[PDB]
Amino acid sequence: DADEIKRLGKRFKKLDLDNSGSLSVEEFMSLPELQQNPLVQRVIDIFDTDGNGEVDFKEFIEGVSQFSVKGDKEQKLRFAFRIYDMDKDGYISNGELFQVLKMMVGNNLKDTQLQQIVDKTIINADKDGDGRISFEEFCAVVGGLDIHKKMVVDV
Amino acid sequence: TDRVVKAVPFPPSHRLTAKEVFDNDGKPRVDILKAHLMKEGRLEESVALRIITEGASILRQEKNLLDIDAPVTVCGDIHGQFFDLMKLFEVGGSPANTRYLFLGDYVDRGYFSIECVLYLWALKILYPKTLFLLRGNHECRHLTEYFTFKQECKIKYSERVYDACMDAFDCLPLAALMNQQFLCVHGGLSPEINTLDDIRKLDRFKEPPAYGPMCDILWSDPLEDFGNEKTQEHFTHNTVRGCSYFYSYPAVCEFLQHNNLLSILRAHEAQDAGYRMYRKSQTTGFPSLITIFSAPNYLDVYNNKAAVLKYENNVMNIRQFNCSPHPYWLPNFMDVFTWSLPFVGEKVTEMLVNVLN
Amino acid sequence: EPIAIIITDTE
Ligand SMILES: [Ca+2]
Ligand SMILES: [Ca+2]
Ligand SMILES: [Ca+2]
Ligand SMILES: [Ca+2]
Ligand SMILES: [Fe+3]
Ligand SMILES: [Zn+2]
Repeated sequence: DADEIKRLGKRFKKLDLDNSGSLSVEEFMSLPELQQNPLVQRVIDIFDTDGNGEVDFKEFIEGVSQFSVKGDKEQKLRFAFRIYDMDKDGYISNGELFQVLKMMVGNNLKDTQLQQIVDKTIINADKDGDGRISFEEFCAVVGGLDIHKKMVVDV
Repeated sequence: TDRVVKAVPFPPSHRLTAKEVFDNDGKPRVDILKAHLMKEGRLEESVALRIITEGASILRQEKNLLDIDAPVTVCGDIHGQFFDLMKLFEVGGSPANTRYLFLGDYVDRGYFSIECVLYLWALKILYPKTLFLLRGNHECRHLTEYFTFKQECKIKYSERVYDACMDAFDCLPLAALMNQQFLCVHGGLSPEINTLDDIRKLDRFKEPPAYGPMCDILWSDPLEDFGNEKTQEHFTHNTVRGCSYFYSYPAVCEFLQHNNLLSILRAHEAQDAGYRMYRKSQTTGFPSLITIFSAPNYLDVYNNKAAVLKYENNVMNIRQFNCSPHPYWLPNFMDVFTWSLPFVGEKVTEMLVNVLN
Repeated sequence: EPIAIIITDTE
């Protein structure tokens, strides 16, 4: 995108309070509509490709372009997988799946209950027996949900 | 590994094989089965199938109306509460040396119904002459499709395991005459059953019909005001269940004196104490009807005790017990991805909408 | 010959 980058540039500069050239967690948390969204810290971490804790402009572009209308099903499923794969190694481990669910559920489940349903989801979905969930195993489980359809933004 | 709640035990992924479950004499190893199932282990599917169909061939040869000797432990509803069923066997006696009679409703509501069925069917194969299983109103297609059992089988095993259970449930006997004194059934009486011969004549090998004697044995209840009637009606339509009947105290006493019986022992309604004894027969001084209910803390909310009845020459010992811990399951046996993914989808998209706006 | 009922807890 030519003018689509230029328009994103506008919103980027508006968000970059301290004009550093990068967006800090604090700077995303300045928008009040994000303050009660427990997935903001996951989305930032995913956009933050170099792991420095902030989102630079290139990171911002490439992150946002994951949510285009053109994007096919597999690409959206990839983004959803990244939500759970905290360490970015390609496999959702028991600890990761627990921690990410914990962000969303809050106090609604006890730790012991959450751990039990994490274990059972992994056992049921773990076709190759390594105790972790690969992208292939992930797609087999969530394949029929059509959530790709509800992951679109007009950029 | 990076597993967070270490104290919580992890289910085994190994599925028990045919040689692990059945010894070379054809007998199930119930101790091994009990330990594995308590850990939320699974059997190979062909092994679950073998238990189900071998139990069903034993059930199929039994009569509609069972003839059961004292002493015996009589148990009411279980409803998939496998971990309470483990305690029940401690309270009631080892099946190795105790006669048992279960009155139905093994499945639905509790999230371990297949484990209850696998265990009880395994026990029936091992003790064919001393462990007896009756049909309850849940042991059918119509209810297990609406409640949780069909879904439980789909998620834990497959639909073939479900279909085999449905065929096995069709073979369950409807009633038992215990010590030549008690008629034992899940629900109760019918306006069409005046004698024990009326039970012997039924064709039980089918899905229970929407009305008639088979329906009534599984579904009927005593009147709310049983024993204290001002409705001289023996059988009134059961508007709470939506089929079958409420039966009155005169209805029961009529059946009892006609057939020279002492009492009806039934289950089917939850009880805070785990049992309820109803108005005494005047001819005998003994309760005309007893309800037994063997699911403690029913639905994880009732906070009730469960009980079993240990009947022995001249004494009815009712033994109460409380619930035991069990593992957590999301509604409908949903996995955490299915559960969380829609919310993940909407919350990421919403974040980006607010950022771009 | 009226049979007796004894109710006890196990728990
Ligand atoms: Ca900045
Ligand atoms: Ca960065
Ligand atoms: Ca990972
Ligand atoms: Ca795996
Ligand atoms: Fe029931
Ligand atoms: Zn019932």
